[PDB]
Amino acid sequence: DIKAAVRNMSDDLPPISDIEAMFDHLVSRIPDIVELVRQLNGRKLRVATMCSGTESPLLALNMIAKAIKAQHGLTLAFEHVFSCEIEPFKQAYIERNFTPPILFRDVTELGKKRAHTAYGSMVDVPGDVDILIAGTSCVDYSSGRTFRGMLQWVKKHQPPIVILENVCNAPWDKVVEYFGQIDYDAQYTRLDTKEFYIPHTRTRVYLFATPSDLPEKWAQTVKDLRRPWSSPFEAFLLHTDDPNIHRARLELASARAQTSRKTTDWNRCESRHQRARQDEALGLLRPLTSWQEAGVCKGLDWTWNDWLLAQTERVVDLLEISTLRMAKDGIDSGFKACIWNVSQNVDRQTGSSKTALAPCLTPNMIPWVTIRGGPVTGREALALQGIPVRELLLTSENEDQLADLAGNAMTTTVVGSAMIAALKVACHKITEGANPEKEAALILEKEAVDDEQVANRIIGEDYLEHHDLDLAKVTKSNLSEILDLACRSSRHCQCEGQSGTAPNILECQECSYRACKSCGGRPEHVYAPCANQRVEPAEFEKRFKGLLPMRVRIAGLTDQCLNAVRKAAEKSNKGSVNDNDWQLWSTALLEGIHDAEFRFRYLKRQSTWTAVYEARRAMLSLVLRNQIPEWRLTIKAPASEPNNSQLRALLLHPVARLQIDIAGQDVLCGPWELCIPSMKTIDIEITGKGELLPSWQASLGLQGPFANTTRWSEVEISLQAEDENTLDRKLSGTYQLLPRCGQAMSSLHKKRPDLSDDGLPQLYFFLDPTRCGESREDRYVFSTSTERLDYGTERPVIARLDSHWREGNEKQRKVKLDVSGAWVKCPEAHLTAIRATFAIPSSASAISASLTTEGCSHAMALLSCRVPLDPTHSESMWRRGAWAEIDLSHQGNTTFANLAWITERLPPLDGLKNWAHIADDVSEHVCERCAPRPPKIHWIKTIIAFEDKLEAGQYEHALKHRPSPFVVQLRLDQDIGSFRIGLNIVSLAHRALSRLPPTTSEHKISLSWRLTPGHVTESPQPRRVFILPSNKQDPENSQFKLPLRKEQLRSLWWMLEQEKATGKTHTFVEEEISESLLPAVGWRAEGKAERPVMVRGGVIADQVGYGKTVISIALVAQTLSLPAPEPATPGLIDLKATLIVVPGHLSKQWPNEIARFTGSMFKVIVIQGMKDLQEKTIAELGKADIIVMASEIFESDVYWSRLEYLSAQPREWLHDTQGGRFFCDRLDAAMESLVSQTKILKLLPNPVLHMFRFRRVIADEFTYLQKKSLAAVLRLSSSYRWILSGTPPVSDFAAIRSIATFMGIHLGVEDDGEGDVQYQKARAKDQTQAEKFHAFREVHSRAWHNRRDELAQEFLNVFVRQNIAEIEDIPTVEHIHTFKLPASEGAVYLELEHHLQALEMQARKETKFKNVSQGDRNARLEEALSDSKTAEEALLKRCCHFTLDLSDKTQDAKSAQEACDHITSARARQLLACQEDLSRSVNQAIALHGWIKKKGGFRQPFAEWIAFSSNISKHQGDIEAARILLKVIEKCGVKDGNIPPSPSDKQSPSKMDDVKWQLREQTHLLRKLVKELVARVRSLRFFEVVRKIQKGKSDAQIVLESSECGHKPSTNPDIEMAILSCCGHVACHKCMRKAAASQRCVKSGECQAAVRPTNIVKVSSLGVEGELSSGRYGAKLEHLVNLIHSIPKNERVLVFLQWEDLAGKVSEALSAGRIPHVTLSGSAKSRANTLDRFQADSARVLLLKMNDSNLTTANHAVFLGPLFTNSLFNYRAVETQAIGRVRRYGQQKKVHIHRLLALDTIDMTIFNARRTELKEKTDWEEIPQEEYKG
DNA sequence: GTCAGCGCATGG
DNA sequence: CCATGCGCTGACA
Ligand SMILES: [Zn+2]
Ligand SMILES: [Zn+2]
Ligand SMILES: [Zn+2]
Ligand SMILES: [Zn+2]
Ligand SMILES: [Zn+2]
Repeated sequence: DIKAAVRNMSDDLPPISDIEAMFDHLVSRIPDIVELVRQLNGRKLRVATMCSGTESPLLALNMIAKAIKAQHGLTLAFEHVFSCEIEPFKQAYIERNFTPPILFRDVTELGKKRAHTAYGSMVDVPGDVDILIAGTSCVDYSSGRTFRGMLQWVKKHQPPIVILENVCNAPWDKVVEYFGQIDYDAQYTRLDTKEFYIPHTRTRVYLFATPSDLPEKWAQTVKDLRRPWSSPFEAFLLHTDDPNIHRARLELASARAQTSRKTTDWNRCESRHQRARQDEALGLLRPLTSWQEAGVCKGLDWTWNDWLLAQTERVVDLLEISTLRMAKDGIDSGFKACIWNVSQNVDRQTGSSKTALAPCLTPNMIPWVTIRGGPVTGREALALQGIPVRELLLTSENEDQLADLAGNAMTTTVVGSAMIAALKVACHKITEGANPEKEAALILEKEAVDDEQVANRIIGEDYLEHHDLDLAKVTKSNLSEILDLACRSSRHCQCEGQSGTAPNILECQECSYRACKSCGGRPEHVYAPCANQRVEPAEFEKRFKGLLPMRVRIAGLTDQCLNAVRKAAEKSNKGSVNDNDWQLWSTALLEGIHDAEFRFRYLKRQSTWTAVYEARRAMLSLVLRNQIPEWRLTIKAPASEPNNSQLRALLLHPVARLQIDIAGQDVLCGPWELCIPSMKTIDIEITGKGELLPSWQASLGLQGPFANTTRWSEVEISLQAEDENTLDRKLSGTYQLLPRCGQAMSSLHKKRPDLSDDGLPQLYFFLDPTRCGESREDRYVFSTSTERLDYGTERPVIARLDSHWREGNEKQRKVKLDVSGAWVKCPEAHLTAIRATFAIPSSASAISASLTTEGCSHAMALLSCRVPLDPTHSESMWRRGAWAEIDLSHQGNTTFANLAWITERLPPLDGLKNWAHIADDVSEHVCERCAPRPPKIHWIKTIIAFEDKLEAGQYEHALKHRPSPFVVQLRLDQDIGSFRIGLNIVSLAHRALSRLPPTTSEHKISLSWRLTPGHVTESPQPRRVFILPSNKQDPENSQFKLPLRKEQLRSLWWMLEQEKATGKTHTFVEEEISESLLPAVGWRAEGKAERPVMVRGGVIADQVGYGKTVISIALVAQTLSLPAPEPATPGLIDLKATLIVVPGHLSKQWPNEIARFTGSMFKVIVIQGMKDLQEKTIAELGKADIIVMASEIFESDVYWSRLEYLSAQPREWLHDTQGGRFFCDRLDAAMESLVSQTKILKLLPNPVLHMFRFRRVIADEFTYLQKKSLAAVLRLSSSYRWILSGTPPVSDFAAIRSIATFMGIHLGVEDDGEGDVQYQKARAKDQTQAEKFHAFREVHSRAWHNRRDELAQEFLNVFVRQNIAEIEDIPTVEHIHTFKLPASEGAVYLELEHHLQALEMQARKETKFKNVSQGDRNARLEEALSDSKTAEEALLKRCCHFTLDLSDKTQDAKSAQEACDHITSARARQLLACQEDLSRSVNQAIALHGWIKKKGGFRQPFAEWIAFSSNISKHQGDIEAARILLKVIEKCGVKDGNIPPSPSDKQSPSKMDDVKWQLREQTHLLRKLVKELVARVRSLRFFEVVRKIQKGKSDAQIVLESSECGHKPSTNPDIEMAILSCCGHVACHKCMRKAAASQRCVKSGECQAAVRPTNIVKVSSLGVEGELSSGRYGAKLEHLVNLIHSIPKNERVLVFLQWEDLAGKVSEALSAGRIPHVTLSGSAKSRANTLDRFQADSARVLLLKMNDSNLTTANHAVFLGPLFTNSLFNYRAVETQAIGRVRRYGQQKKVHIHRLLALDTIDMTIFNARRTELKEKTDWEEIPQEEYKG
């Protein structure tokens, strides 16, 4: 009875979903376990772990300790000796959740005497252990090196018990052998997780081994501790709106929107999908997702569509086949709870034989909760492994990393059972300490000193105000006002969650159901825009918590009252009650209500606000509906009650309700009424009327007996009148079916309006199924509610039909209706509310005065709250007589949940919100307790990072012993519960202080602190855009150059100001914040350490300007005679020279720039190439007034070698080619060396730049610097520091911290969690293992990062200026010439587009293929993209001109409709080529088959494929494609059977099994070829029909008449026509949107084309030939011709193209015009001569490339099509490059730019999308728009 | 280097 | 004869 118990839910067992309760039951079953605590004598059981992952043995042991203490009143202490883990994220997960004394890195070296920890400590191994658990990497065989290390340890120290857990199919017999070699008896069993309390079906193998019949006893006892599951998996899941689930959903949306979709090959599994759909008589419809080839999918409203857009076609079609498989059984997924693990094949897919189970959730899993509509989040995957997730602590781990932890863990119930049995069996082999008294003395003194220490942390309470006392307040405005605000603040779309709002809500006309616009298309209600005004849910949260009492109490209820209610309901005409049900019901209700003090728990925004009040034996909930809000009372069944007991069934639904007086100002005022438990059954008459519709199964596509099943549109219900008197609400009437309004089996009906029932809410009739029941259990229902309900919540119901009744075509039947639970009212029942004070700091900063230095050991008080509790039913949380900590890292979430009724009433505590604290601290201080110094990194050699073992040991130790910044304490003294909260400020201050780097600026560090109240999370957020202030409205100053340029002067002024720094002792103030937050209250306390720094520099970045160099040399020649510093450092030589560092090709242009403006104003010592520093000399190099350098000099290895010689390092040292972190650390040590050397010590032969201090350093580009010389330029030292640039790197925080580092400012520090993942990986490529661990151990919040970005933005406002091309100082305007492609021309674009859709191709593949025929066929299939790759690139050219190939000079179309003939001929030839390929392969297969048959006796792929293909009556796709295929196969000689005689082709290239495998693969190829053929014939039909209709003759009438529907312009409609793009058929637009809404074509028999609504193309859209003229050229080119002919003659033009294939076509096009042009290309160097030829009227309308100066001579610019790029950054770069080419400067005339675009084409699309994204992501600014006239 | 298509085994 | 296994290799960035 034990193997059949885990089949389905055991009803005779109680339900049990709490882990601790599971372990209580377990420890109960085995009482022999006390004997173990008896064997040990106060000794602590010593436990070791190896690769457990989630440390589940530790949780199991802890819970067993609690259970055994509660059960027997004894103490069994355990001691986690050490652990082992090798993945850094798993290590950090351990270290946060469990804090083990030792955490080793690799197990291989456990045999040794010393081993490394996850920090790097190098501690020695512990030694003797009383039990060892391992798994998931310790059986490494299937080399297995880790198993050997574990065995070495087990041999060295002999542990009495060893337990292993791993996958079922592993070499277990080898393990038993090896243990036998090491003198260990062993045994192993397979244990199912669903067999220890948990509804997860997962089978594993455990092994027990002990030093040498014990394993056999262990096996038997473990198998005896088996208890099946009794709760469905849904008791372990979280709610779908819970903050963590919703955070996952928002991350999906954010990742998708932040950012293509190339098709994967899955033909071999597509064959299995097809055979499944065909074998089980499913349809070829995709009901759950409407997924499509070369496109997107769109699911139902509630289904996490951003997850479905991220999976492949195999997974999505598995979801389809699974929903179709359940629908064949009568079950509608989406309304029944089940999980699917679709990660595997379709044939080996048993999602769960019983719905309550969850299949094995494997490490690589694609899980799917049917109800939720989305995946199983990592936390839920953990909670199904027996891990209590209420206080899990996770930081920044991917869903696949969490899935890995969860998949490889071991279930706590199974490990608990195995360890219980081990300890009970081997209980004697564990030694005993047998010295208990001493141990007891020690442990008692330990708890005593701890209790003292906790009693003294919080120091203060003197400035506490202790001013107020407050509870039971009801700030009451008006009940109708509250209902109105509620209705507008609630949830309108599923994607909103608890706190979000969405734009464009729609509301259905009947069954008003709200959804946004992005969601809400798959189920298509009759929608309309919503007339609601969105109000924030936080605002309403405030007002709604104001109205409510924080505790309530029900009184006036006693036996005689219930007796009166019963006797009155029986006096009235209602249900009689069975005596026993009444007994149980009354007893339970009274024992629940008595002494009930309901306390407030939480609100929930869920399309209807709800307040939850919880007591010890009942829950009380205030549902706040639109109409008729009420309180609902629910009585809890005893926990020790079976699943199928009667009592549990009686107490399922609320037994008392309280409907509020809407006019009443009171929130708890109306009368109460009770739900007597009376079961009544009555007869009824259902009748179907009206037109009849296709049923649910038929509309899904199923093709068994479910094909063409019909259901009525309206049912009419007629009751006996006396039953309408008995019942409270009248049910008779007619209910019209609403098929487009989604529900269980599309069964929603709606009562038609009647008399005298107008004021009442609307009543619906639909099928409401249970979450885990069976199909025969379900039944239609009468209710006024229709929303989706959570788990454990029930919907109010008027009545319930039979389970038999399902919609059908039967005329009328008589069924039994179940009315039950009559609502009767008693006036006695009453609801009522219920010196509690609280203290806050009086004034902020009086605290900060009250603190000292060295106060880290104490926590200044922030709050204290006294409240009258009561002795009986007061929880264990309040320690009696003495304070008790909370230990919030493990119990904060569950503690603050029970303190909600107290906290929610508290005022915000916002007095202390501004930075206020002491200042002027010592530069050199490390608390060494709040901030221990991280160890130093050593380098081995190929370069490996090291850790100082002593430093790492001290760092780890001190890091463990840090004070937590928040403290929560509770105590209970004489039935008054007081609790206080403390904030250790000085800790935060010392941490923020320690992070800041040491410097010498003679500026002092100040300190600050503040506490921010009521904060919320900021998780899914778009990146910031950093905007740069320009050099404008700043004074101009005059200056020996020949000219002065005006706007160049305004920037010279700003440079001078930044240089001189009048007054201004400080320019910046480096900030560094260290945060702490208490989440449950919403408090974020942060301490700041800041000091100011004075830096006399600037950053200028002008994309386009008249000049960048003239202003710099102007600055130099200006400041030529001034003493720059007052302080000079004695180590470094000083020079008056100014140094410039330029990428190198411009080092020639710079001195010729300075030559013209200032002639011999001073000396120049320009150098180029490394061998220029050798010829110079410091005195000659001195007395210069400028220096020019080449950034490449820092690449010359001789430079580094000379620097070494001068620094006196080891000669080989400081040598590396890569120049990374190793090189930078090394060069910094050498920098200290070189300064210390040059301290001592006349002219010298070879100088090096780093040895002397400059006056002024300038960097010419700063972004060419290739990271080997970036170090060299950062270490260079001087008095002033400037940057020059064309474009500044300002994309993120790191880019700007680089500018700051060059400046000399510690703008921030990196945490390695701020950037994107791509930058994060490159950072990681050099991180030590200990660093990858420390990155997961600690994280920071989002507000931390936001503040850092704000600091960087301020840095940008202070230092960086971008002078940009000027509006209205250079007049500019943009014109847009959008046109329409004429008929015959647009037809070819349409054909190419849909042909590339059908043949699922988007890009040419650069990778070559090993098989030769494979690459041959691949090229034959790629021929379609003739011009180039990237189908979009081909479409753009087809917008530009009509031609099949632009690189072939054979066929040229002298006009349109001739290119159409070219294209028809080409596609016909390609079709023939594909048929011939098909025939060749079929012959090859006939050969294989005959060759097997000749040697084999003789399921079979090829025979079945031939049989099925030879039948014209069965085919997916066209019937014409099947005609063609059958003609080939008849020509191949098949007469429905294979033929022994072949076609004489080479037979069997070619032991039998292998060639059979070859024949199978050939069959797969054949299927692929038939599919491609179908695509081809469909596309050809579409194009021929388009051309035919477009011609517009009687030929057009021939086809437009021949429609599939039967509506034709011929009888007498003049209505409308439309054709499909997927096929070529045409019926009638109205009679087509209907079939397209059902994923079907109009002719469901002939074509199976997978229609979507995007495939419909109106006939009128196509056009009519002979309308426009495109004689011989493309429309784009002709309009370009008109455009150039339009503008004046004197103006010079400029054209930009993207594709070179179009250069010839445009040149020819314009030569057809009278315009003379100039093309730069064709010459590698005379291109510059062309720009000289452009500068005599020799040229106009010069053409050039999009991606290749100052072509200012022309003002116009013309853009043909939009630039097509993969990234937005590159797009904006190239667009501004081109526009700046004409918009530089020196412009006399106003600039015009023209952009020709093709309407309803891809270029329209790229233009629209890029324009939209430029506004958000960039803060790029638009050009004016004016309509151009010439 | 990484990930999804692809596959019958295996114990009772 | 059923219920349940949980990775690997080869194509690709
Ligand atoms: Zn939505
Ligand atoms: Zn609707
Ligand atoms: Zn400190
Ligand atoms: Zn029609
Ligand atoms: Zn069709």
